[PDB]
Amino acid sequence: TPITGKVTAVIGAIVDVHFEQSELPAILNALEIKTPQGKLVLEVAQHLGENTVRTIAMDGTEGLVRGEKVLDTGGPISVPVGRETLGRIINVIGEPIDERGPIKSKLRKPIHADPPSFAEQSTSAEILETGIKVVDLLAPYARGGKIGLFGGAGVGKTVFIQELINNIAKAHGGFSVFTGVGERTREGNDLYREMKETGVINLEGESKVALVFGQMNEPPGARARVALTGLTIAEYFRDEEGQDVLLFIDNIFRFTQAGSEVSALLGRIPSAVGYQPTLATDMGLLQERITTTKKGSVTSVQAVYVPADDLTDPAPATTFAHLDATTVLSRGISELGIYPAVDPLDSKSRLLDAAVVGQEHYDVASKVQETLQTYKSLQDIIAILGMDELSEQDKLTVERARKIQRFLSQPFAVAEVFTGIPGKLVRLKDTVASFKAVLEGKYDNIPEHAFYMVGGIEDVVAKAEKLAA
Amino acid sequence: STPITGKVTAVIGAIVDVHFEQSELPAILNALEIKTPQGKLVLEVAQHLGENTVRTIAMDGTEGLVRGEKVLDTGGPISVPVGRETLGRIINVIGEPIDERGPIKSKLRKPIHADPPSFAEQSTSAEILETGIKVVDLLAPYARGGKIGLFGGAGVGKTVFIQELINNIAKAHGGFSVFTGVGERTREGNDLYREMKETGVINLEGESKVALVFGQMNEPPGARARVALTGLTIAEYFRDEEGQDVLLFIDNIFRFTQAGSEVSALLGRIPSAVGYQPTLATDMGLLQERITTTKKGSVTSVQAVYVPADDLTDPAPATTFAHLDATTVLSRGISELGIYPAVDPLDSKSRLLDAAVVGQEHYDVASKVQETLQTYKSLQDIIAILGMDELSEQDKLTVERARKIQRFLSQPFAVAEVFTGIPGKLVRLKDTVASFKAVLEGKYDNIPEHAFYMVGGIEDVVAKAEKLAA
Amino acid sequence: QGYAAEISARRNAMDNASKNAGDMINRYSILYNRTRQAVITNELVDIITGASS
Amino acid sequence: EVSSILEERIKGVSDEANLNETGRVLAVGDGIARVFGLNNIQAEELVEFSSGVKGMALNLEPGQVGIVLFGSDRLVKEGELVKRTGNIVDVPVGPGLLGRVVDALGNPIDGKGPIDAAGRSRAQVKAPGILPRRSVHEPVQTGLKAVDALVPIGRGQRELIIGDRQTGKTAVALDTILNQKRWNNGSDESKKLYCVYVAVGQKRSTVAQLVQTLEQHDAMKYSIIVAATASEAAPLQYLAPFTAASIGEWFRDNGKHALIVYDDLSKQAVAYRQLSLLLRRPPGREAYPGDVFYLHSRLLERAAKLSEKEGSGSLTALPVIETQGGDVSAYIPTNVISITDGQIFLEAELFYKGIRPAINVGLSVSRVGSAAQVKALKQVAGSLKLFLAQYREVAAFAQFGSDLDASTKQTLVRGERLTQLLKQNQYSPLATEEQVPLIYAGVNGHLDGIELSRIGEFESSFLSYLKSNHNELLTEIREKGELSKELLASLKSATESFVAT
Repeated sequence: TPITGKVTAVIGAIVDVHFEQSELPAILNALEIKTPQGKLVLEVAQHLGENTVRTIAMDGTEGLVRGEKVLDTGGPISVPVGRETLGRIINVIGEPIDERGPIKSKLRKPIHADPPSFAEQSTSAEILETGIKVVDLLAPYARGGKIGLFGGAGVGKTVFIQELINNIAKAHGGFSVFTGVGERTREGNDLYREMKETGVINLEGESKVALVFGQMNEPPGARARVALTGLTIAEYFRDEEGQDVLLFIDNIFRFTQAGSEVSALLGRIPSAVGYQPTLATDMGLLQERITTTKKGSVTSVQAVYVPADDLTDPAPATTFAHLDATTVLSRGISELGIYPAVDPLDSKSRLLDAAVVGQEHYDVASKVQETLQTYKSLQDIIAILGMDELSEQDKLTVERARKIQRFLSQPFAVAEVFTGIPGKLVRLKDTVASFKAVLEGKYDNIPEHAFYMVGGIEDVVAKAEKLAA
Repeated sequence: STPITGKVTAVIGAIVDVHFEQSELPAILNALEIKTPQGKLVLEVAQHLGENTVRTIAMDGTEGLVRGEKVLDTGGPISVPVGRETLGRIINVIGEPIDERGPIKSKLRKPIHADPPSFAEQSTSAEILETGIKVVDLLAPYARGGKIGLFGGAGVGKTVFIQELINNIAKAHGGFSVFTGVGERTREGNDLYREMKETGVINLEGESKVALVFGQMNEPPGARARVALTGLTIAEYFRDEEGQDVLLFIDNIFRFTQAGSEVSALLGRIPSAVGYQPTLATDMGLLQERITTTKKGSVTSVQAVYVPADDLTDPAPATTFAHLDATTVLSRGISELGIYPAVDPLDSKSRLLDAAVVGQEHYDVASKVQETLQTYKSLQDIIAILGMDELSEQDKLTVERARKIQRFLSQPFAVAEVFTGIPGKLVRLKDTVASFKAVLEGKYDNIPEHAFYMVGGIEDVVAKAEKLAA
Repeated sequence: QGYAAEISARRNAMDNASKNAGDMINRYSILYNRTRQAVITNELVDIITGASS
Repeated sequence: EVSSILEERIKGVSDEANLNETGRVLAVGDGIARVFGLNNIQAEELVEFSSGVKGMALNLEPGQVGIVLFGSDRLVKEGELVKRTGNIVDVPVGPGLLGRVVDALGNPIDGKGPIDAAGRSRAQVKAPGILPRRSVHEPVQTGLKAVDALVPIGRGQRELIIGDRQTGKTAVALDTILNQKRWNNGSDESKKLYCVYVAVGQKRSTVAQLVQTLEQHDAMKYSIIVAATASEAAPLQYLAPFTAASIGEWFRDNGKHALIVYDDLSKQAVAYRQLSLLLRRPPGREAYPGDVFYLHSRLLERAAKLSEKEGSGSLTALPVIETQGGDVSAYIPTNVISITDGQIFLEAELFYKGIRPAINVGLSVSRVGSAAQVKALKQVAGSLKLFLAQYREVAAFAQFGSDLDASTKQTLVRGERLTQLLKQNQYSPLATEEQVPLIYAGVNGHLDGIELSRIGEFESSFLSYLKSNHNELLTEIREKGELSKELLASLKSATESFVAT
């Protein structure tokens, strides 16, 4: 628009501008303030009345002189999408961070999207395997699924996610997006390295991945819109090409978190627990722009960082409504020498049923939950007394439950070095057989260290010999 | 002060601000009436904000309000009707019936802001109520002139309890009762209306022995609040001018509390600890203080209270614990075991438990009952952990006397011919003291536990023995 | 013989319990104190939110 | 084709009349705005923004009137004029909402064409009187043997389903709706339910699975699905219970019964929090509004049974409150408990224990007692309540390793069998005729001769036994709905002939 103005204020990353022309502005516009940083791109989020707009600031706020000229772009920022975004890493505004220079496109689209309707909905009930024993039996995923992960980071989240990439994107091979919201820069480089080595990113060709990286160094505003940027790319894939995609995020708590910082400033009074009053509306849009449509479907794996490792907080809690399946991970179990650290009693899926992933799957999975739970209820008793001061029927359950517990592990193929055990991969079909077996009492009569750091039933047997000698 | 015309300036839900013309405003606590396409909207004036701007609490449903819509001033407070002819009749916040009896038959009208009676007028309570409910009579005696309190949590049979007391005592006495419902459901109101017309207590020919004030939760938080005030004023007319003792009831009194908390926040006031009003103390006091024994007549409330999650570290129930003379707890557990009433009598304390009020004999029997039961409750952990160890013949005999007593607390009720189908029994004060005395002495330690199940007096235990024999 | 060794087992076990239970008491006490304190902080946040509006 | 649709629309558009109000937008963004002016504005009335947005108006001030936008805020600009529609918010009600999804405002989002309108109604109607109400006697079941058996489910009552998020909170409701097939088919409409399911704060994909479930089991033909997904505006999530209640109320007026599911009120509350703080007016406890109680209580007292000078209808309510990492003493949870007349508490731990559908019988209460269980079903569950309440004390003592007498272990042995009988498979309808036989067996001590693992094997087989031989016993129960002398004997003999397996 030829609307010009000057900068009244510059309070943190939430600059306010005041338009000297009576031509009136619109919500979700963008303004460029000419900076010695080249230029700074900002986004109107509020109009406060009297032509004093309030704008979110993506990049730095060192250099912004007060009463400095603007020109109003007149609309939302459009990123660049295509198949010429594959093998490039793009910043929020579009810029290469891997420096293969300007990003090519056929279509450049607004960041924001309008979430699909009830009419555009389609359904799924497919079976997707990671190949992880605990995930498959107790919480099976599907094709187009939305998955949720929880508990803190710097404890194996990165590795866990890296491993999910290592399985699902090579059992698919089509288009994929990695979008990293408030990514830890030293790790981000390990993904870049890891991918090129494992043949994913290929830059003497075109990759089977496209990428978005936003670091946690960056002002709150940029961190909020890393995610929306990423989604524009995934929608391109979903819609224009007509093909199903992947999405991985480590962590999406950051979307929430960054929005919480900017809220206080914007005019908004923040709710109790210091979380923005707008969590609901932002969540609602994101989780419905990753959704199973008539065209494609974006099967997504989401990592939430939880503060104090409490779900009682409203930010993690409001997310559960929009997730078909969860696999809650708790730091303590990671400490115990068990990987994956996913809790087996604090896991759920809406696709674990007696005809969805079959009846055998359900009976095995049911039994493990019943066995472990009873054991959980008796943990007080077992420690204050002994383990023959228990009633007899229970003695069988307790002993059975202990074997399952050591069994749950499955060394990772991406952290094979760090565990100090080779990476193990086993089928959903191999896993159903292996859990079945333990429950039958077939190889129940052998040490608890035998089931300790090993994948399926087969590995257990091989190790009894190792201890025996 | 006097009738004037003001125009609405701001509608913020229940909260309504008016901007009356210069030098002309109503005084605090008045009633403004505003023409609305839904009855007559009554606004209660609660502040002055300067330049002749008042801020009000709604008494009738808000919807379709224009800023600029004329507001008259009555010149005085919300004025209800009172009388010995409003007995059976139903009255709400604006004194209209909701079972469509049209305009109330009024002898007199009165304000709901009645300042409390003073210390000169006081008299010392010596008249003794009987409820005819054994567990209540023996372990927390009520006295007529009292301020009884039916503490309990959620869904614990409070309504069923109130229903038995009103069915029995109101007819018995030559006094009045006014039954007041603060913010309670239209399922309950319709049950409370139906059951008490049937029994002959409320009757359309003749003068009803218990009046009704139904204030219900579909109405505003403001409108719900001053329902309690409405009932009280009827009891006050009875106390004073008619010169008759009252046997008051209010139901549930946490609804009263909750409403004031809500409106504290809307008026802009700063909330206190655990989301409670800063004005919590004084509001309970105002109502409780009006309900008192004067040389005019008594007023005796029996008040249901909702106690979130059987929790009393929560400040709103704990403050209320002070005001109420002869507490009882309706524990959730007692009801489920099949024991009616739901009263747990080792958590009920009364201040009306002396030893020359109720005689020495009453106090002493109940004391033994308290100990006998509590030693048995103490031994439960002991069997739980140790097994059959660390016991004695003395313990065995106490365990046995207590289980005979434990199943000797159940008294069927007529107003639970709808819950279990077991019809009522009435047990005199002197009669309960005797029958409990007999068991303690161990003359009825030869009659099985289930032969004290759903009995009254002593005759009843002997008769329930024959049934089990036969 | 059996009967003395039985009272002895009973003796070893109820003595051990008092120690294990001690360790659990200490652990819920740190948890108790902290959970009481966490609640006071949370009540202060609520007041702030009110006052701002 | 496409040329014709667009040309009709141009004909269908434009040409506005002389306006009688104005006001100029200033503050604006978040789905929320504030205008300067407006002296004819009513509270709750609809104001038409010249961008294509409509926003209802909830706060008026002699400064700046707060009209909360519905529409996308990106369309809205400042300095625009707004025009009062001049009507408070209303929805068309009619029998053309049968087997179709409609949103917040009452237009179809499932693309099944225009609805059939026989009236309009308003979202606020409020509770009927004491005289036009009668008491609830009206049997109804949920297709969960446990729930029916332990707590008295009625038609015209309000029962609050409470417990942790995503424990098949929705799934519990879906079993009831499936089981509401049985009465709908029956000829009489004085039985029929036209169930209305309200879904607030849920993703579009959750709703889309649920409609497939309903049609597959041939239960979508009386059901209505009202929606307000989590992206869609803070007013529209607030308006979703109130307009569901007006749809429900039309059946009531006609003298037909229906049932309203409010899943979740907890997320309605969260919306209203966002709304109240962006009209910058004080909230109550924990940032949730001060007038949040007014919302749940008014709504809830409208699902009411009617007397015989009226339709003799009754809308039934089931609230659902998901407690975020538990907490029953949290402000929205506490308020609703007080308003409801019963609780059907769902406990999370028991789910892993294998007691699905999960319930905990102490946390579930009935204040006024049984009065809406089928009379047959009352007779059999007579001591079921006393057993299970006792089992809980005895079991806790029993597993310690201590010594027990035979008397205490009759409770343990008896309870274990009873609990195992309760277990049922989700998405499986059930009938009175097939819950009366099973409770008899359990109470009258014929499930102790049968081993604990094969109690489940037994159930399916016992009912089959009856189809071939004692098919007369089942028919008497369906037809008379009570057990007399003869029926007790007949059944006592029916249990005996097949106790094996």
